[PDB]
Amino acid sequence: TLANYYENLVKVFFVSGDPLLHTTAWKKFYKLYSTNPRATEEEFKTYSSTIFLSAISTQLDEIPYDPHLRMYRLLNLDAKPTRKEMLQSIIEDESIYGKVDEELKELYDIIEVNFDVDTVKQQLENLLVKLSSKTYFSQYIAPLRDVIMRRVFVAASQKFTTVSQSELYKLATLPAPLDLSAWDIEKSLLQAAVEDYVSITIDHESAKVTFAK
Repeated sequence: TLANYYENLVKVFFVSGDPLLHTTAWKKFYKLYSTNPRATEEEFKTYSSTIFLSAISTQLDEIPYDPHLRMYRLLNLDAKPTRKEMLQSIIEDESIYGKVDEELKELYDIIEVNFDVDTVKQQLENLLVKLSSKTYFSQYIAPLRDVIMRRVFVAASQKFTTVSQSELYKLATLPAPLDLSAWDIEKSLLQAAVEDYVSITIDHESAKVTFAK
């Protein structure tokens, strides 16, 4: 079966940390499932919502040889996939996007098209309560929380020079199950630092953070 081989591929790519190949293999499985006539409409909604959520919660494109080449080949990509393009390919594919739960579309709008650090918590607040009722949701909690805080941090890198950790972390503390403690928030920030999305200065005795250039 080509289905099981793709299924297996989505698992592999999920544990590898190559999320773009994960949602890609998902799409390759979905086309198959759509050809198939054992189609329940609910599997469609679950799979489509799963796929789209995978794309939303995908890490922002680091700009980096390429060791994904045989995987690109295996999956019939001809170039390195892009987060923005994956999301776009899903949005413009009505076979998928017509089955996507509207909570994920609301979510997409909030973090991709109308992001504001000064409004995110209030907007995400009850939405995440709804999303926490979804069965496809829990396993993307970690990468989704990671991408929004990343959004929060670069937006912060441009708003602040020197700011208290209290105001910074309170600002980066997302609602509902995307909540992280202060030490995790400081680590997530140090992570964004080493990925060169940000240049900082951290555990100053003054309990402050200093965003650089």
